[PDB]
Amino acid sequence: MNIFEMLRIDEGLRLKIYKDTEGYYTIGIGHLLTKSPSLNAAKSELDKAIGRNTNGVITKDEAEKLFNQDVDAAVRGILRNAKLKPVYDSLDAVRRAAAINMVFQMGETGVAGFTNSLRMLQQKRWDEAAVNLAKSRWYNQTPNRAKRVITTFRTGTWDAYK
Ligand SMILES: [Cl-]
Ligand SMILES: [Cl-]
Repeated sequence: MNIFEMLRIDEGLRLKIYKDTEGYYTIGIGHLLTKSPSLNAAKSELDKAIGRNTNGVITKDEAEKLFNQDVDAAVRGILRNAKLKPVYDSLDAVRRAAAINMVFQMGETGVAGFTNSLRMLQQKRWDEAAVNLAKSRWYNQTPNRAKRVITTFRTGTWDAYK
Protein backbone atom coordinates (compact mmCIF):
# COMPACT_ATOMS: atom_id res chain seq x y z
CA MET A 1 0.00 0.00 0.00
CA ASN A 2 1.08 3.62 -0.51
CA ILE A 3 -0.38 7.21 -0.44
CA PHE A 4 -1.84 6.86 -3.92
CA GLU A 5 -3.69 3.58 -3.23
CA MET A 6 -4.77 4.98 0.20
CA LEU A 7 -6.29 8.15 -1.29
CA ARG A 8 -7.88 6.18 -4.16
CA ILE A 9 -9.71 4.07 -1.52
CA ASP A 10 -10.73 7.12 0.50
CA GLU A 11 -11.77 9.34 -2.39
CA GLY A 12 -13.13 6.95 -5.02
CA LEU A 13 -12.97 7.76 -8.75
CA ARG A 14 -15.76 9.55 -10.64
CA LEU A 15 -15.39 10.70 -14.23
CA LYS A 16 -18.21 13.19 -14.20
CA ILE A 17 -18.55 16.28 -11.99
CA TYR A 18 -20.14 15.33 -8.63
CA LYS A 19 -20.67 16.88 -5.23
CA ASP A 20 -18.28 15.85 -2.47
CA THR A 21 -19.35 15.21 1.15
CA GLU A 22 -19.62 18.97 1.77
CA GLY A 23 -21.72 19.55 -1.34
CA TYR A 24 -18.85 21.02 -3.43
CA TYR A 25 -18.29 20.37 -7.14
CA THR A 26 -15.52 17.82 -7.46
CA ILE A 27 -14.25 15.43 -10.18
CA GLY A 28 -11.90 12.46 -10.53
CA ILE A 29 -10.14 11.30 -7.37
CA GLY A 30 -11.35 13.97 -4.94
CA HIS A 31 -10.23 16.89 -7.09
CA LEU A 32 -12.22 19.85 -5.78
CA LEU A 33 -13.21 22.27 -8.54
CA THR A 34 -14.98 25.11 -6.77
CA LYS A 35 -16.90 25.88 -3.59
CA SER A 36 -19.35 27.96 -5.63
CA PRO A 37 -22.95 26.63 -6.02
CA SER A 38 -22.75 27.10 -9.77
CA LEU A 39 -22.32 24.10 -12.00
CA ASN A 40 -21.20 26.45 -14.79
CA ALA A 41 -18.44 27.77 -12.54
CA ALA A 42 -17.37 24.10 -11.93
CA LYS A 43 -17.39 23.28 -15.64
CA SER A 44 -15.22 26.29 -16.35
CA GLU A 45 -12.74 25.42 -13.53
CA LEU A 46 -12.69 21.91 -14.98
CA ASP A 47 -11.89 23.03 -18.54
CA LYS A 48 -9.08 25.21 -17.16
CA ALA A 49 -7.71 22.29 -15.04
CA ILE A 50 -7.70 19.87 -18.01
CA GLY A 51 -6.92 22.40 -20.76
CA ARG A 52 -9.81 21.45 -23.05
CA ASN A 53 -13.58 21.76 -23.40
CA THR A 54 -14.72 18.88 -21.26
CA ASN A 55 -18.43 19.42 -20.76
CA GLY A 56 -18.10 18.01 -17.23
CA VAL A 57 -16.63 14.66 -18.23
CA ILE A 58 -12.95 13.58 -18.15
CA THR A 59 -11.10 10.43 -18.99
CA LYS A 60 -9.46 8.11 -16.46
CA ASP A 61 -5.95 9.22 -17.60
CA GLU A 62 -7.03 12.85 -16.97
CA ALA A 63 -8.42 11.96 -13.52
CA GLU A 64 -5.11 10.30 -12.64
CA LYS A 65 -3.17 13.31 -13.90
CA LEU A 66 -5.02 15.70 -11.58
CA PHE A 67 -4.58 13.12 -8.76
CA ASN A 68 -0.78 13.04 -9.25
CA GLN A 69 -0.69 16.87 -9.17
CA ASP A 70 -2.88 17.02 -6.04
CA VAL A 71 -0.76 14.47 -4.17
CA ASP A 72 2.37 16.34 -5.16
CA ALA A 73 0.80 19.67 -4.11
CA ALA A 74 -0.26 18.23 -0.74
CA VAL A 75 3.32 17.01 -0.06
CA ARG A 76 4.70 20.41 -1.09
CA GLY A 77 2.17 22.22 1.16
CA ILE A 78 3.36 20.15 4.16
CA LEU A 79 7.06 20.89 3.46
CA ARG A 80 6.42 24.63 2.99
CA ASN A 81 4.42 24.89 6.20
CA ALA A 82 6.40 25.75 9.35
CA LYS A 83 3.91 23.89 11.58
CA LEU A 84 3.49 20.78 9.42
CA LYS A 85 7.04 20.27 8.22
CA PRO A 86 8.71 19.38 11.52
CA VAL A 87 5.91 16.95 12.37
CA TYR A 88 6.11 15.25 8.98
CA ASP A 89 9.95 14.99 9.15
CA SER A 90 9.66 13.25 12.53
CA LEU A 91 7.26 10.53 11.26
CA ASP A 92 7.92 7.10 9.71
CA ALA A 93 6.85 6.40 6.11
CA VAL A 94 3.39 4.96 6.85
CA ARG A 95 2.37 7.81 9.21
CA ARG A 96 3.68 10.34 6.67
CA ALA A 97 1.03 8.96 4.30
CA ALA A 98 -1.65 9.65 6.95
CA ALA A 99 -0.47 13.26 7.15
CA ILE A 100 -0.66 13.67 3.37
CA ASN A 101 -4.14 12.12 3.37
CA MET A 102 -5.34 14.79 5.88
CA VAL A 103 -3.76 17.72 3.93
CA PHE A 104 -5.21 16.36 0.70
CA GLN A 105 -8.69 16.28 2.25
CA MET A 106 -8.78 19.47 4.24
CA GLY A 107 -5.87 21.62 3.06
CA GLU A 108 -2.67 22.75 4.76
CA THR A 109 -4.40 25.45 6.83
CA GLY A 110 -7.01 22.98 8.10
CA VAL A 111 -4.44 20.43 9.27
CA ALA A 112 -2.14 23.11 10.76
CA GLY A 113 -5.13 23.92 13.10
CA PHE A 114 -4.74 20.48 14.73
CA THR A 115 -2.04 22.08 16.96
CA ASN A 116 -2.41 19.71 19.91
CA SER A 117 -2.61 16.55 17.77
CA LEU A 118 0.51 17.62 15.80
CA ARG A 119 2.40 18.06 19.06
CA MET A 120 1.37 14.59 20.29
CA LEU A 121 2.29 13.12 16.89
CA GLN A 122 5.73 14.76 17.04
CA GLN A 123 6.20 13.27 20.56
CA LYS A 124 5.03 9.84 19.31
CA ARG A 125 2.25 9.68 21.88
CA TRP A 126 0.13 7.67 19.41
CA ASP A 127 -2.90 6.69 21.48
CA GLU A 128 -3.25 10.24 22.79
CA ALA A 129 -2.97 11.83 19.32
CA ALA A 130 -5.64 9.39 18.06
CA VAL A 131 -7.99 10.44 20.87
CA ASN A 132 -7.38 14.15 20.18
CA LEU A 133 -7.68 13.76 16.34
CA ALA A 134 -11.20 12.34 16.82
CA LYS A 135 -12.45 15.38 18.75
CA SER A 136 -12.92 17.25 15.49
CA ARG A 137 -15.53 18.29 12.98
CA TRP A 138 -13.49 16.16 10.56
CA TYR A 139 -14.13 12.96 12.51
CA ASN A 140 -17.83 13.77 13.14
CA GLN A 141 -18.56 14.58 9.47
CA THR A 142 -16.61 11.73 7.86
CA PRO A 143 -16.14 9.14 10.64
CA ASN A 144 -15.28 6.05 8.53
CA ARG A 145 -12.50 7.80 6.58
CA ALA A 146 -11.23 9.70 9.64
CA LYS A 147 -11.12 6.40 11.62
CA ARG A 148 -8.98 4.78 8.87
CA VAL A 149 -6.49 7.75 8.91
CA ILE A 150 -6.43 7.91 12.72
CA THR A 151 -5.74 4.14 12.90
CA THR A 152 -2.86 4.66 10.51
CA PHE A 153 -1.37 7.36 12.82
CA ARG A 154 -2.06 5.20 15.87
CA THR A 155 -0.46 1.96 14.59
CA GLY A 156 1.95 2.94 11.86
CA THR A 157 0.56 0.05 9.76
CA TRP A 158 -1.83 -0.21 6.75
CA ASP A 159 -4.25 -2.44 8.65
CA ALA A 160 -7.26 -0.11 8.28
CA TYR A 161 -6.76 -0.24 4.49
CA LYS A 162 -6.47 -4.05 4.02
CL1 LIG B 1 -5.39 22.16 -11.33
CL1 LIG C 1 -16.15 8.74 5.85
